[PDB]
Amino acid sequence: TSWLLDGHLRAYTDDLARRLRGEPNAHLLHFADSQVVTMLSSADPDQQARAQRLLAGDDIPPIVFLPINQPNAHWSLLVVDRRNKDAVAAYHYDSMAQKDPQQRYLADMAAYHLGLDYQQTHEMPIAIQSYSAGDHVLTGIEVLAHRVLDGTFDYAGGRDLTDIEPDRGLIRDRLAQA
Repeated sequence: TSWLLDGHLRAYTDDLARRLRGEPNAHLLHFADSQVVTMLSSADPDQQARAQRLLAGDDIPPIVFLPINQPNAHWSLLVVDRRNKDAVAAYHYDSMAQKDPQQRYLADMAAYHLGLDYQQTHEMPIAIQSYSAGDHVLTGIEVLAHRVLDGTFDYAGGRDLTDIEPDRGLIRDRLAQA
């Protein structure tokens, strides 16, 4: 009924990170702040440099969830897995029924500013939204995070999100715990 702001995504991923604390493999995960993602493209050099450090520094974990904001328009999810530095993998999930060139452009610029070859990013299936782009992003992060923890993320098909079922309800419930 309403759309999610950067702050809602941040509050959800903050809470998620707390829920996952101490689990097998949780230290491999980094939930990026969406405003920091936006800043990779900033014209202010020091804004972009900061963003590069926070998301691609020498100590940022190698599996990074990057919410891609099309401001007041749409959300999607870019996942970057750089555990293997000679074979970085990147996955883009867009739930929008009829894709718009802007969204993948924003993901590609993010990949580009992270030092990646944007042409290598896989356009991945995710449940198609039937105002809920945000829900689909949060749900995809949560599902994929649990697959990293339980070690099924690396199986063939382990990054497929075709079958997710986002719900405003449990997101609201998790957001109400703050």
